[PDB]
Amino acid sequence: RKPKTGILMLNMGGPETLGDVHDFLLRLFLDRDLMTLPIQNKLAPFIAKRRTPKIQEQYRRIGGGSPIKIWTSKQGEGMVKLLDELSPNTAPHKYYIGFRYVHPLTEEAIEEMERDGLERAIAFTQYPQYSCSTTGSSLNAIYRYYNQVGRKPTMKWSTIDRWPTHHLLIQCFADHILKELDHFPLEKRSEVVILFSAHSLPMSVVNRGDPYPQEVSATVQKVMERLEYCNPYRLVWQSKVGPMPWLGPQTDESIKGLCERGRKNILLVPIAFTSDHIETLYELDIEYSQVLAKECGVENIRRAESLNGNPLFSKALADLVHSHIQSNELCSKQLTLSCPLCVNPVCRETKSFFTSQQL
Amino acid sequence: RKPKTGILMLNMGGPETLGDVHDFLLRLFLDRDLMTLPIQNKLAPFIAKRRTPKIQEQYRRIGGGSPIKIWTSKQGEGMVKLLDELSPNTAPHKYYIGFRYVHPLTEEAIEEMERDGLERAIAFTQYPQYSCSTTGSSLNAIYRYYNQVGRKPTMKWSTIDRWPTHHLLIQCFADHILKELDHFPLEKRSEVVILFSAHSLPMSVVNRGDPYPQEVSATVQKVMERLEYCNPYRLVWQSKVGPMPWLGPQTDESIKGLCERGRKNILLVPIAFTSDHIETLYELDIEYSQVLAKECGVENIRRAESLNGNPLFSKALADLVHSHIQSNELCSKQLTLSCPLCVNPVCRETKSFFTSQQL
Ligand code: HEM
Ligand code: HEM
Ligand SMILES: C[C@H](CCC(=O)O)[C@H]1CC[C@H]2[C@@H]3[C@H](O)C[C@@H]4C[C@H](O)CC[C@]4(C)[C@H]3C[C@H](O)[C@]12C
Ligand SMILES: C[C@H](CCC(=O)O)[C@H]1CC[C@H]2[C@@H]3[C@H](O)C[C@@H]4C[C@H](O)CC[C@]4(C)[C@H]3C[C@H](O)[C@]12C
Ligand SMILES: C[C@H](CCC(=O)O)[C@H]1CC[C@H]2[C@@H]3[C@H](O)C[C@@H]4C[C@H](O)CC[C@]4(C)[C@H]3C[C@H](O)[C@]12C
Ligand SMILES: C[C@H](CCC(=O)O)[C@H]1CC[C@H]2[C@@H]3[C@H](O)C[C@@H]4C[C@H](O)CC[C@]4(C)[C@H]3C[C@H](O)[C@]12C
Ligand code: FES
Ligand code: FES
Repeated sequence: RKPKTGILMLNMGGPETLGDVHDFLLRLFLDRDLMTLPIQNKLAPFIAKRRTPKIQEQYRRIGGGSPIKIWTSKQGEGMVKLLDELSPNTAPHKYYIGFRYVHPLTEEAIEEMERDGLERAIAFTQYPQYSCSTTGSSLNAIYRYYNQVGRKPTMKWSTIDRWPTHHLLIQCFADHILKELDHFPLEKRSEVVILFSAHSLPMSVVNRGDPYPQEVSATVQKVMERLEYCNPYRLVWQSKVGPMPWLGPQTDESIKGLCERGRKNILLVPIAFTSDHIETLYELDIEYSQVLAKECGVENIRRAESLNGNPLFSKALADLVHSHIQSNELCSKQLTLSCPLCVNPVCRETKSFFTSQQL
Repeated sequence: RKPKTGILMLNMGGPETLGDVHDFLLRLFLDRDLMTLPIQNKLAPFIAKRRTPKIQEQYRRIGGGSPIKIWTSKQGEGMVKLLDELSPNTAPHKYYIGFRYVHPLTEEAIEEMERDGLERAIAFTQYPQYSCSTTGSSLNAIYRYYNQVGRKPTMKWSTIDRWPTHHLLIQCFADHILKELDHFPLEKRSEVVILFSAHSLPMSVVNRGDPYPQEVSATVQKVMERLEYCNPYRLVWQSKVGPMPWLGPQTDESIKGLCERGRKNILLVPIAFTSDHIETLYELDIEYSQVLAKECGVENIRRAESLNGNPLFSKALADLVHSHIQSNELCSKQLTLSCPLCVNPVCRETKSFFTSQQL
């Protein structure tokens, strides 16, 4: 059969090889849903060119690019196999990858879904916790697509716009933490600090009402509850860019501080981005990790595995899509409230786009 | 019988009448566990003297003082009566009030407990979510008292140092939200924004690793889960004092922004302090509330009733202490980990005090 139900898997994407870095950065610095700059169209190319070498080097340090496309396909394949059996009524299901900044682009994916003549189309964010900078931008792209092409959808749209506490998602994290705890010496396991490390946001964005920090905090609590509070934890924030204030404590400064304070065993947990991504200073820079161990005698810094290809993760994705279908919901209740200090007029347009959809 | 088990209920306290404001402020500005000032012993009295009139005026706007002692007593009474039934092996139970900044002071309470010759003493924070500034300060006072008087406890100590997701607590919040929602016109009820408002922290304290924002966020998610996400929400942060950066969005600014963006019905929820306390600008200031209703036509701003009161709240407190007793725990796993950037040497001492206790 032709596909009946399209599942658009939304994420920012990542450069597949170091050659893909420039254009990735270009599209990112051009995203007005992410950031607004003066003379943006002139400034984005310059910033992209300027930061390309730094970012290529970071991707090189993690194997030569981002594996997001391959992992997202794997998960999409596994999700679709389960849905076809879970929801025969909406079968056949087809997943589509819609990346914000690399091919296949959100717009290229919408264009294919439309030509496929689907009956139903689900904007399924791959960020469990909603930020306007992440899911918001991806959702805004869907609206901006139809508005640029000056026409209306031929498919029935809905969105799964957040899922920070999904039970199978929580189960996956708790499982990966336990597996990584096993790699610490038995005599030290109970002493390990679990540092949940999510990507930071600028304080300007936190202060305008972005939902992300509170949702990330919920995921953390649910994971520790599942783990029966077996170890001590903190939620800290990684990878802040530039000189402006961002939400802290910063992951790097917290690893250093913890080691200076006698905590020699640290387990980093990627709580807010489900694929392998760029690592932190103490994980990557050997000059820095050398100094740390000399001064404070750090014993073990380890990072839990990314949800990547874990099949209980595909079960999570299918469970979410299946529940969404059964519920007949068009979006979360949370999507219907914009940030108290939102200054982007596209946000409410995108909201109405979803809440107003046929069905 | 003579009392067997003491439950020291810890909170900052509040001035019972307007004449109690100066000494309340004095002890607050003197608290090195709360804030660090140069020449603190000299500066605190001056600050306390200078801010007394403004804080008196704020307490006048809410009826002439804080009801915290009366509410804490009532809950203490209810708690104990349930505990005598719940845990006959530790009966009779006796509650003690230990306020940080007003009588009865933490130290006065410790002294009475020792005189009563209790077998067991439980340091039971009345802040559900842990901050170094609140629970941390109250706990450091317990260690600082024995270190001051140069001797050791004659009672077996433990602590219930946080409880941000206790099921009965969550049930109380959800009940009080529903009750308050009933006061909005039924045609408008589903549109009302639930604005959870917790007291803010300075960014310097957030950035050093304070556990509070993540724990408050957890309370919020558990409440919204129980409410089945019936209304849209944001967690915002109130009462920020002075010029320095504090964690936002700020409650006042978010109320203004929401109304300017078409949200005319708002329900404020005191999610992190369980007694009546000083209210916000749009609740207290007639000039401001008028400007707002005129410029963007705000229709209803209501505040959910404070918990300290409700018998399911007493039932929550007793359930906590009973579970604590059954568990044999000396403190949470979380207390065993200090802030990654803690610069207060007393924090580790206090931690050791509890984890090292006999039994
Ligand atoms: C307003 C908020 C944000 C801004 C301004 C921002 C900024 C940036 C910038 C400039 C880059 C390119 C690398 C560089 O030039 O240094 C980047 C990459 C990235 N960002 Fe963000 N970001 C934001 C929010 C987020 C959130 C909320 C997440 C995760 C859920 C996230 C995840 C990523 C990832 C995965 C990369 C790719 C490189 C890596 O693996 O770290 N970002 N971001
Ligand atoms: C380092 C963090 C904190 C600082 C520096 C701070 C500062 C202050 C100061 C100076 C006052 C006296 C009133 C004034 O002079 O304006 C005050 C009162 C108060 N604070 Fe905090 N505070 C902090 C954290 C917290 C937290 C986490 C909570 C709640 C859990 C809280 C709840 C209160 C309450 C209830 C009052 C009494 C007056 C009122 O009802 O607002 N504070 N605080
Ligand atoms: C002033 C502005 C702040 C953004 C805003 O208006 O809100 C900032 C944001 C990004 C900045 C630019 C980027 O950091 C890239 C350049 C970096 C150089 O150090 C200065 C010029 C440079 C071209 C910057 C000029 C200026 O400080 C910019 C344009
Ligand atoms: C980190 C990068 C620096 C570019 C460079 O100097 O090479 C700059 C370029 C554009 C900047 C952003 C834009 O100035 C818009 C935002 C302005 C806010 O004051 C801080 C976050 C904010 C989202 C900025 C964060 C950061 O400083 C960015 C992302
Ligand atoms: C010197 C020190 C700066 C270093 C620090 O951040 O601790 C700061 C922290 C608290 C400050 C004081 C407090 O802010 C209270 C006072 C407020 C007055 O309006 C200015 C001076 C005032 C008397 C301040 C002087 C000085 O800047 C102090 C003493
Ligand atoms: C409350 C009062 C603000 C007076 C005012 O309304 O301007 C002042 C006096 C002591 C101050 C505190 C002290 O300066 C110590 C802390 C220093 C940090 O850099 C900011 C928060 C910090 C905790 C301060 C916040 C705020 O400026 C305080 C709390
Ligand atoms: S920026 Fe959050 S809704 Fe627009
Ligand atoms: S300041 Fe948090 S542990 Fe000392």
